[PDB]
Amino acid sequence: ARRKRTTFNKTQLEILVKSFNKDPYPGIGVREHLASLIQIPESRIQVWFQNRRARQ
Amino acid sequence: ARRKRTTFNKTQLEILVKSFNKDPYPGIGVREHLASLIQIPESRIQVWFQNRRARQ
DNA sequence: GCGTAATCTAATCAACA
DNA sequence: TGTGATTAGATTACGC
Repeated sequence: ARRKRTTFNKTQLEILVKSFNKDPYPGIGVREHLASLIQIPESRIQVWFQNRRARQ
Repeated sequence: ARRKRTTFNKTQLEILVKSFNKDPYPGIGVREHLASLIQIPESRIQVWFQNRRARQ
């Protein structure tokens, strides 16, 4: 009943890690910007940031 | 900065409440179906279902 | 002003590879 | 066999 597991390539992961090192708590504007930049739904990016902050 | 508060009209709330009374833990397919039906992003519908289960 | 949409942490599951 | 997705609790704080 779960969604298909989202896959991130090297460029998307690099951009996400750069934005995370800049700010671990991005606002809705920055999340929407990343969503339009790397072509990933914004909810997926919010989940990615939450998982990242959880692991560290 | 937070996202703008999503607004639901009477019809959207009615459809969501009927689907909730049918199944409080909808799969990704039903959430995407409701998203296409009432024209609301699927993440918003998942959040709505979680908040509903949270009240009840 | 209240109801409830939104966001976070802590925990757990499971899918693609 | 080894990280994205989901859930439950707390909270903050807009829209109507």
